Order: sequence, then C-alpha cells, then structure tokens
Amino acid sequence: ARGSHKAGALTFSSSLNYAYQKNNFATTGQGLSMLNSLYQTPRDISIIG
Amino acid sequence: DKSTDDTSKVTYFVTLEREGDEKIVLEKGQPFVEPGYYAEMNGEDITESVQIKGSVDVNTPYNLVYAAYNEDGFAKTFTRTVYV
Amino acid sequence: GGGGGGGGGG
Repeated sequence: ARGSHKAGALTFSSSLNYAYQKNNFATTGQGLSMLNSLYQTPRDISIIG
Repeated sequence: DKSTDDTSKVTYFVTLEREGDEKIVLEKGQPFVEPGYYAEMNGEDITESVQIKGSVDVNTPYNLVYAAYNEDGFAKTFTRTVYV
Repeated sequence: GGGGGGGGGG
C-alpha cells in the first residue's frame, strides 16, 4: 500500500509492504542427493521404472 | 510421450539342495546308489527335473554333476565325485 | 580449511 498526500507546503507519504515465501529445494551435493544419484545410472537402466 | 519404460522380466531361480556326501568311495563291484537330491523353483518341487551328467563305473577303479534349470535357463549345480 | 570431496564406487 503506497499513498501520498499534500496539504501545504507539507507532503506526507508512506509505502508499506508484506512479502511471504515458501521454498522447497531438491538438495544437491556429493552425498545421497537426487541429481548425484540420477547421473550415477548405467545407460541401459530405466529410471522411470 | 515418454520412451524408456522398464522392460524387465522377473525370473525365479531354482533352489537345489544336496543329500549325502560330496566325495564318496567304494570297492570294485559295490554298486552306486543315488544319495538323493532336492530341487525347488518358485516353491514348486521340480526334483524330477534334475539332470545328472556323467556316470560312475563300479567295475573300473568318477564325478557326477547335478543341475536344475528354471524357466529361463539359469541353473543351480553341484558336484559329487566318486572313487573306486 | 578447504572442503573435501569423496570418490565413488565401482
């Protein structure tokens, strides 16, 4: 919400904001992660299976 | 449309157990009897399927191989050597 | 220090 007002001479305005966010990540890394686990798949093996 | 659906078949291995001794020794003329065997494939007794390669001459002073094959080829084997 | 990787399996 962002409003200004002039009465004068004098001006007063005000910007106020709220911002939310909720992230979920598919972790990466050298461990038991999803991509490092995906790439280590033989070419003959069916992933979606 | 996706492409790479798994194409596998689930094959069920035979389970073949042994009766008696691995090595057996006899005297010339003392006939060979079969100690026995047990074979199992998907819980279904298939012992009558078991092939025994070779034989054992009792009058010539011998190794026998028992195998059991499932429905895709994969076998389970064991040897029985016999001497005279 | 300097962070360590790890070789895999084969």
